[PDB]
Amino acid sequence: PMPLNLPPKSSKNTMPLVIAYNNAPEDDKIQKLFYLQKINYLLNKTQLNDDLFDWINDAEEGGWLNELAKFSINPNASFFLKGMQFAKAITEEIEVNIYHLMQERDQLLKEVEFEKCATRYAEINFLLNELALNDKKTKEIVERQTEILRLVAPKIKAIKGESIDNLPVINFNFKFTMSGWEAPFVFRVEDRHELGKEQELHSYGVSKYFIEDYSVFMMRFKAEDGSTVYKPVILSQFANQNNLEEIAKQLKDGSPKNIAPRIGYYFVQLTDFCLKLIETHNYHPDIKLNNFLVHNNRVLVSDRKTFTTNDNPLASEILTSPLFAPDEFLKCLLFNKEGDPVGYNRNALWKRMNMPQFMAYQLGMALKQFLILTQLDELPDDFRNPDHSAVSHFKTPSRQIINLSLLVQELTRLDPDKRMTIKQFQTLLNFKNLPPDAFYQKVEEVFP
Repeated sequence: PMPLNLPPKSSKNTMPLVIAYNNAPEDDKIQKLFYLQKINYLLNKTQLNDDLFDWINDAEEGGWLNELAKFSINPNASFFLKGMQFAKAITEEIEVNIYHLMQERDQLLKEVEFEKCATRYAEINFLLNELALNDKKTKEIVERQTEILRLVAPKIKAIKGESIDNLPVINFNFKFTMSGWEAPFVFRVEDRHELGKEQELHSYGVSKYFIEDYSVFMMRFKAEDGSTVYKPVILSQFANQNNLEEIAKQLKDGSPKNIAPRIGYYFVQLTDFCLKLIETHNYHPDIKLNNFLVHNNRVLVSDRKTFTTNDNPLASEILTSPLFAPDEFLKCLLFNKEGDPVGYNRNALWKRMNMPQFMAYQLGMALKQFLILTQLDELPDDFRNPDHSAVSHFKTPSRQIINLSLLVQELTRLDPDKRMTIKQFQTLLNFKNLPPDAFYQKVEEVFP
């Protein structure tokens, strides 16, 4: 059986993995699959060149794509689905947390050779395939994503074969509708040169708040410097669901008995997103109601283009929304005659933001905006001012609205180091029913 062609000498980081794949015994399919998955893992965090791009697109015998086809692994599958296709092929040759499993497998693919982990590797992939077979949610995701990947395959082929001059030069995206699907589908180009960060994110539990991506592949584009560059192209369904700002406005014209329980439901999820993103050393600098949607009673972040890995960035290194921005960020901006931030002043070159206290403020301002849109048609002119609290706008306010309004004030204190943390907000969210003074006692206990 013809071996796998060695990677090009111009880009030979996968050389040891290819040699290990070829030296594995032909009937040792699990070791074949393990080094196939290691190559893919390293390819996903590799900047491509013309010679390596040719190598990953060789479907002739001895080519990378022919090795994948032997195990029904789709080179255009999403990070989640491609891992699951690996888990089924490995299982054929043989109560748990899927994100722990994916993280454990990724650590092996990152740094470990097959010698030191062969049986645990197959154990992980068996458990992953078990979830694909018995967990209703995982089974639905695999079935739906296999359906979409098959039916969009002509579109993937067409865009991959499109002339490079008909593509954009380096928020680029391509929209198309499919008969039978209401929401259109979108191909988008990412800003990063590789998928290393995307590959890691989908092994973390914060990806359950991500809009589902269906296909990932690299493509050649003309760059702004005249050269040709390779960028990731990711497919998803256009997100036409209501955002949280639209939902708050819906709750004003509904029964007031649903307001307090619906806020807790959405903000339990929003808080868990914030903390789980911080667990991966990532930060969302543009936290606001209209950047989150609800899809089948799940909160999803609208996009991840603004995520940052830096917990102490300069003002000029994060994109945010000034209306919901803390004062430490506003003091770094230069303003218009209309009152619009026009640019930066000298402060922005050295003044830094503490991201977890930045997110605490913006999460608290999203709660303030959610509470107010439940009572008023539009936000008041002085909505930023902590004098004008949220209960302020209520007439005969509920006990829950009193406790939630207090949490808003504790999350938006002018001094970042005096703000409540999202972790504390999570704990005290589960006590919004207790009477006002009793809620004040619990607040003092959790946040002295």
